[PDB]
This record gives sequence, C-alpha cells and structure tokens, in this order.
Amino acid sequence: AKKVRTSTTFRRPKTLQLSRKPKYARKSVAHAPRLDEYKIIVNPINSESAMKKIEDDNTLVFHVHLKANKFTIKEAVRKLYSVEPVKINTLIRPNGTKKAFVKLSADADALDVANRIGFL
Amino acid sequence: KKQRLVAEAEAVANGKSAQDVSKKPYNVKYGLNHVVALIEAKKAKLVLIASDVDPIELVVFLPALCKKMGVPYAIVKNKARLGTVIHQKTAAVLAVTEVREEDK
Amino acid sequence: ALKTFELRKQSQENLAEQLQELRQELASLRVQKIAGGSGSKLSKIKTTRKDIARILTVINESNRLAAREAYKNKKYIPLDLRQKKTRAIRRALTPYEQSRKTLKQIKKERYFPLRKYALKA
Amino acid sequence: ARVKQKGKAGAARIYITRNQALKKLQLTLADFRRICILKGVYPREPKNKKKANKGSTAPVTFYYTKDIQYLLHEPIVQKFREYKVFARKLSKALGKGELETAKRLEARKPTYSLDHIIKERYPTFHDALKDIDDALSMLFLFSTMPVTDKIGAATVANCERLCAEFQHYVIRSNSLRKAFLSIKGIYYQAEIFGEQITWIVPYKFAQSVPTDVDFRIMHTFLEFYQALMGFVNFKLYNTLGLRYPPKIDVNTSLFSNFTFFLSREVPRFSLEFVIRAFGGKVGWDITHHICDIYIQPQWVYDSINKGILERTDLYACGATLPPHLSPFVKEEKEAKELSKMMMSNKQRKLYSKL
RNA sequence: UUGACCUCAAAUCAGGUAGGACUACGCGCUGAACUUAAGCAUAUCAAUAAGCGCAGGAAAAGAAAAUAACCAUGAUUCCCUCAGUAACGGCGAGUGAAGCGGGAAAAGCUCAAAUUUGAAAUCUGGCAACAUUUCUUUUGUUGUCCGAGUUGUAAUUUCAA
RNA sequence: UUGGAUAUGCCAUAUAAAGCGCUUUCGAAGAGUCGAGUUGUUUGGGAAUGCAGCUCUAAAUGGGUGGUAAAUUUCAUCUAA
RNA sequence: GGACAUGGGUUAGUCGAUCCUAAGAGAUAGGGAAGCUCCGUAUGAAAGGCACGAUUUUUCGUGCCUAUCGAAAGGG
RNA sequence: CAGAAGAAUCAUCGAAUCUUUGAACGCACAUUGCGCCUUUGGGUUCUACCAAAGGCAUGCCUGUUUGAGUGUCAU
Repeated sequence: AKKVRTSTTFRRPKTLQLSRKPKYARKSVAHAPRLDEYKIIVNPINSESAMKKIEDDNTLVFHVHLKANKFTIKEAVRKLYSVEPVKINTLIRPNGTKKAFVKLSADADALDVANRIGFL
Repeated sequence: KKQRLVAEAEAVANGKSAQDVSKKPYNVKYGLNHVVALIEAKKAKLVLIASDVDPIELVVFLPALCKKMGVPYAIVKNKARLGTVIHQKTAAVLAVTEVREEDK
Repeated sequence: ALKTFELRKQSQENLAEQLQELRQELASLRVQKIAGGSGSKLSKIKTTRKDIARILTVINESNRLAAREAYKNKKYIPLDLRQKKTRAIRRALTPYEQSRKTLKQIKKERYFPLRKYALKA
Repeated sequence: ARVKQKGKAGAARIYITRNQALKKLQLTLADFRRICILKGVYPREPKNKKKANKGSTAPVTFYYTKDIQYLLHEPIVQKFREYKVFARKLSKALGKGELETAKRLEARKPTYSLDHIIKERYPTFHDALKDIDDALSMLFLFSTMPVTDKIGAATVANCERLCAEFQHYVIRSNSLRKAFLSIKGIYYQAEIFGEQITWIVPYKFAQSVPTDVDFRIMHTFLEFYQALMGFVNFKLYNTLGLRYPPKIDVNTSLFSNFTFFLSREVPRFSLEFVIRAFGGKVGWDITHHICDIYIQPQWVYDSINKGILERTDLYACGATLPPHLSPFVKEEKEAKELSKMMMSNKQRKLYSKL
C-alpha cells in the first residue's frame, strides 16, 4: 500500500512529546511568597497633603513596595486593615519610592482607620 | 547461559562431575575477526556473507579469502537475518564449522 | 529576645503564627517611628527585625533537614542539597575511579610491589 | 490594557472540544475514550455552543478543560504507554523467534490498578453502592454468554466469582426485596444500606454474538466494574467478618417450612436464588412439585410481592393468569386562555406533556 | 501484510556536560612597524608588540624512527659548561645552536595489529536492596530488568619483547 | 583530624594467578603516512633545519638518521606515521 | 534669587509608552573563517496546524493547508 | 547622641538568606515591555478577575520514547 501524496511537500511528522518527569526536584524547598502584605505596605504617609486627603477624600496614603501593583495593594489593605478600598491610585515619587492613594468606601471612615493604624 | 552456569554451580556445590555433566556446544560461529580466523585455520565448513555490509571493505576480501583457502561461501541477503540467527541486530558474516550427524 | 533553641523545639505552624505576629509588630513599630516614637520603640525595631530573621532561619533549616531526610539514600537529590565545594571538584575523578586499574596492573602490583629494604654498613 | 481579543475567556476558555482534548492529552481516540470510561468524564454542552466554539457553528462535543487538565496527571496514561512499549517488545521477540524472552515478557506484562480511580470516582462507599446497578447488569449479562475470541475466559471466571459472592451476600442478608418477570428477563430489586439496586438477569439460553457491538467498550467497562465489585464485596465481607474470597462453589421464614424440589424443566439458576433469597429450602435433581398441590411459577412471585402466600386455585397448572403487574410501576376556558404577552414565560409545554 | 535492520529526525523525554571571568607563569595560532645597518630594498628589530584560541597549580616535554664513531652512552625537564663556539649573514650591520662532561631530580609504562570460540568471559542506565561519607551534601557494592557490544567489549601480548 | 606500621577479629573458591628456565620453533608491530618534487614560511642548519600548501606516492630486514647534492656498496644506531 | 538650608510635591480603563509595521536591524537553516567572528532572513530546513471517527488487530487511523527588534511626530 | 540590658560596629565560620541583572537561559529591552506551561490559593465578586509557587535558551553526549524513508531485506 503506497501512500498517496497530494501536497508535493513533505512536512515533518508529529511525534509524541512526553512531559517532564524528573527523578529529583531541582529545588528542595519552594520559596515563600516573595511579596506578602507586610512587604507590600511599607508605611503610611502623614504629611499635610496626606492628612487633607484623609479628612476630605476618604483616602489613605501609603508608602508601598515598588513591585506592588493596584491589585496587590487592595488585597494587602483588605487583609491588613479589614477595610475594602473602592479605588487605588499609584505614583512613583522622585525619590524612587511608590506611593498609593487608597480611596475607601462610604462604608468605611478613613479618619477612623487612620486612628487604628496609629499614625493620625 | 545463566541457567546452565547456575545448574553447574549447584552441581559443583553437590560435588559431582561438572566437566562431564555438560556437552560440547553445537552452534553457528559469528564475529568478523573470529570467522576470518576460522577460515584461515581451515575450520570453517560454510561461510555466509551479508550482502550489504555498509563499509564494504569489511567483507570485500572474504570471497577471495575463502576461494584461496577452499572454504565454501555464499553471499546471503541482508545483515539482519544473520543477526537474528545469532541473537543480534547485525552480523556481517556467519560461519558453520561443526554440525550434528543428522544434519551432515 | 527570641532564642533559637526554643525556636527550634517547636512546630512549623506555631512558628508561622510567631512570624506573622512579629511582622505585624514591626509594622506597628514603623508606624510609631513615622508618627514620632521614643528611642525604646526605635530600638525594638531592630530587635523585632532580628527576631524575624531568627524565625525565618529556623523554618528554612527545618525545611531543608526534612528535604535531606526525604532524599536520604537517593541516587539523585536536589542541586542545592548536593555538595558545593567548587565546580572543578565536582567535575574531577572520584578516588574510587582514580584508583581503578587493569588486571594487568593488579597482577604486577600483587606479585612485585615496592619492597621495604635496607643496606648493611 | 490593550483591546482583549474575543474567544480568550469564558465559555471559550472553560470548554474544550474532543479533538483539541486529544491533542492536549497526546492520546488516541480509543485511549482517550478508555480513560473517560475509567474516570468520570462525559461531554458537557455549553449554554452558548457557538460562543464556546470561538464563533464556529459546526456540531461539537465539549468537555470541561478542568476535566482534561486533570487527565494530564493520570498515572493510567503512562501505563498505556508502557503497554505499547511492551507490545512492541513482545512483537519484536516473536518476529526474531525469541520464544523464551516472549514468555518472560508475557510474565512481566505491565498491568495497572484501579484502586485510585475507584476512590476518586466514588469518594463514599454509599456513592459506590448507589452506582452499582449498571455494574451488576453488565456482569450478570456477560456471565451467561459463551466465551469467544473477544471475551477472555479468565474475565468470565472473575465475573462468575463476583456475581456468586454478591448473590450469596444477598442470600445471607435477606436483602432481596422484589423480583419482576419481563420479556427482557428478570429484574431483581434489593436493598442494602438504604440504597436500592435493580439489575436484570437474562435467561440461561444458547444465544449468539450480535456482531454489531464493540466489545472493547464492554472490556473497559467490565474491567472497571470487576475492580469495583472486588473492592465493594471485600468491604462487605470484612464488615460482617467472613473470609473473602469465599471458597463456596456457588418475612425471613416465608418458605422455611417448605422443602422445594426442582425438576428439569424450570430455570433452576434463578429459582434457587429467589427461593433461598427468602430462606427457603431447595433440593435439585416433598411438599410442592414444581412443573410447568400443583401451582404455577407466578404464584410464588405474586406471593413474595404481596408478602403473603397467594391462592392456589388462581395459579393451578393450566388455569388463567391475571396480568403480571410490575411493582416498579407506580373558569377552565379563561384559565387555559390567559396567555398575555409573556413569550418565554409561557410554560404550556408542561400542560402539553404532563 | 506485518516484521527485522540501517540511516536520519523529534521531545520542557531520563541523567549529564560546554561557554564567562582570570591570564604573572603554560601550549598554540596570527603577526607588524618604529629601530639598526650612520641612506636603503635582503637582513636587524623579531619567529617580538598588538590581535585570537586553549590550560594548569605548574604547564609543556617524556620512556629514543636519541646520540655518537667511544673501552661507547641511554626517557624528559632545568642548571653550569660546551659557547659568543660550529654555522648563518648586501659574509655588512648582525645573528647563532648541539653531542659530550659536571650537577638538581629521577619512574616507569599503555594500546592497535592474536580465535575466549567448550561458551561477551565486558560495560552504561532503570529498579530494589544494603553499605559508606570531610558530607543526611560524599562514594560504592550486590541482585534483577532494559539496553550497548561480534562492523569486537574483557582476559592475554607491546619488541626491553 | 590525617599517615605508615602493630595487635588480633572477620571475609576471602588458588578449581587461580605469576616470575624464572629451554625451545631447531614462531614472532601479527600503526599509509594520502614515510619519502620525493615544488612553493611559502621558518632555523645556526649552509645542495631545505622544522612546519605548511600543492603534485606524485613507497616498502618489507623493510623504514628512518649518520649535519655537501648524486649513483653505488658497506657499517653503525634507532624502530615514525 | 534657578544660590544655601529644611521639608513638601507629579494620583489615568479613556493622555502617551506598551500594539503595529517603515527604512533598517537581527537570530535560526546553512556556508565561510586559524580565529575574534563573517555572510545569510522561507534560503539547498523534516522550519505546524486544523478537522472527522459506536474504540482502530483496546500498539490511530482518514482527510485538508515567514522569528524578533525597530515611530512618546506614522497606523491606532 | 539616643537607647536598651551570654553583651559586642567582637572574632571565627562547616548552617542559611543572597533583590534587579550579568556567560545569563521563555522573547525582549533608551519600554519594571511581551508571552506560554503546570499546580495551588484568594474573595461582597467565583465560566470572570487576581495572586503565589514551580517551570519554558542553544550546542553536544548516554539512554528512553515517538517516528520518517521508491534505504536493505525477510515474510
């Protein structure tokens, strides 16, 4: 039974590609989550503009990690202070540190939360 | 071979005649150097040469060597058939030097 | 101060709560430092930092020893658990296979070794 | 972010077609069906098949990508590859005339255990009991058909052992509840651990192979079922503390004071089960002489469904037969015409069927 | 038609290995000119600098296809001597070894070419057992499968035999 | 921590292996390599010292070398690829 | 006082970058080169896919057809 | 200086950590740019979104597996 070629091209046949089944794991111990909430949130900001945002905009201002994004900041704030943010804005300061504006919901009082943190 | 060695080892452990419990092996001879030496020693009775030894110099002299030494020789099809006789993938040449009386 | 020996004789989960409590304490201390704190608080910052380091050391050593126990008497083990002397040392011939010899040399050394001799005056 | 491209999430992400699942698992169609028999993996249609086919409309069977991802880490797939290697080694030995190594290979033929598959498929033994009726029906069906090239004799022996051990378990525990006679066969209804089990046992006759069904479908089903019953019967015998496997060759007192005798014209294979299923005494080639006082076989069965012995005159040899009943069988104008503008809310489909 | 074999591919297949840096000293490749010759082209500088490749704690060399012409020596390396000599050179400027002899140190050997042929006696890997450790980090042993290998792996031989 | 001895303990199938001695004997010894010409480049090597490119290509007491090229005949020495 | 000192200050689904390709760079296949590296960009490459099937001798069959980088003034 | 209380800006050093990179290894890179694989987890939110961990370079070697060939045959 001679196989009929209808393409005038020979294209490399598909062969089984086994998945990796190592005899040993290259790393003995998996690293811990390198960016957890205690590393994500560095410090709050208590400058006069930071206070103004707290007392009017219902917004908390934090010094945060460079590798922290908006999603991780929201999860860190939710897990560290039990208040869910409605909005997060971030900027890299001219000194190289990241600063996050965290707008809380109407359900939460930014003044109260600042008081529990202790920097107010 | 392992079974025979185990059986004869038990025979030695039981202290019987290990040298006479076994019989002379009757089998085809293989291996290029071994077969060539047998042909030169006139011990080979029949020689079978693979038709497609990829480096042809390995067997190209064998028909002339067998003709000079008066050894009957044949070029048989394919290296693998000679291999499967000797339980290998390949055999360049096979040699028959001794057989049994019924196969004479 | 947290001392490593009673840190070592506890469980991994218990040390997990201690580590998380210490991290929260460090966060509170840093908030105190930026809101105005005394030298006592600022000294506790370094003490808490070292206690966190000691705990993390204990977790890692417990994890590594557990990996060593699991991979004990295994032909292939993780690279970080293997030896690390130098790259060349790992690539050199082992003393077993440096000392391998042919039967020709074994016979020569067996029958004609270097003899202990001496000369009279 | 930039514009996301369509067909990248949602139904088009959680659903996968059969052919892409084949390529995802690197399996043939037969092997993919095999693990789908062994595991619990069945097609699941999306509510929007067109959207889950990335806009295409061609008819497609869909599986959850989660199910196919789970099948990636199944050890049985590696066992399939191991057997394929084994088959070629055996074929190579036969082609080279290496009979001794072929025997060695057959001795070392790789087989796989279904213990993990059973545990994952039925996490609770109650669930295993619930999904046992299909296994019983298949085992009892194959226990009567003749052994042919497709069906293995050792497999038939295992079905015989499993069926015999289950039947004897029902006999000891008096778990049988109902027995119905249909043209298809005999439907037995038993109760264990609250769960009801119904299975059909055909008559012992000289049948023939239909030559239309695929026995490889049934081979995987039989192998899965044989493993299931082996574990289930093993648990049951340990639970009541008796040896497994047993060495036996084969209203608790309804038939206690009856020494029934069996003649060579009646289905002894079923009659022995049903009578001893209620503790009756059975002898085979005397109060009653069964032959088709002289009573008919339906008299016994109507008796057990009613819980009391029936009337002989109704079922005397050659008398009339009442219809065999299956115990399994158990303002208007304005109200009908009020279909205001509701479209999909109009549910007169129920009124048109029910 | 199934198979065997050969050749050639694929895999995030199992396990390994290579690069880069360093480069004082080692082995090579590549490779000038200024300079000198009172000019300058052969020559000299120089088989150098720059460039490039590859090593080690040393490297390289090494158990004579070596000298000698003796009453003969006896692997290699280095030192002293040979010796600014034999010799090469517009025989100009210049360049330029070796044998011996004395010393430092010394150490010898391995394959290919042989039919084990009354027996592939050989070896990697998988698995499982033990053992061992500069070391839970190291290094093996035994068994059992799969393979490698007769287009030749062990044993035996190396010319001094 | 290491070293070489020492005391014994155990495991070790010499059914093996080895040196030595005489053979009326036999003795396999590495090829686009040696060598030659030629062209470069090197050397103190001068009728080419080594290396390289090209052309031609051995042999079997054969092949190297004995620092003036050639043919020839001896003698030493050594035994490359 | 753009100087000196101390603090503070830049918040984006929609504005740009990111995405695309341009001239052009630049791997891979290969071939050069004592080499450093050079050339080469679908080429003398086996350069990847998609669909159907009661499961096929429970050892898969039957069909169908080009990287990347490079624009804060281009495209969007 | 403040500051606390097996101390110490001590010595040693065999256990660890070792960010982004770099031969630098998923692709890039005057873009914290752009991807893919596996597992796990998260929550007023659960076919969505997110997070975490572990992976994805090239050449070559041994082996394994899957193959291709009007390559050599057997059958």
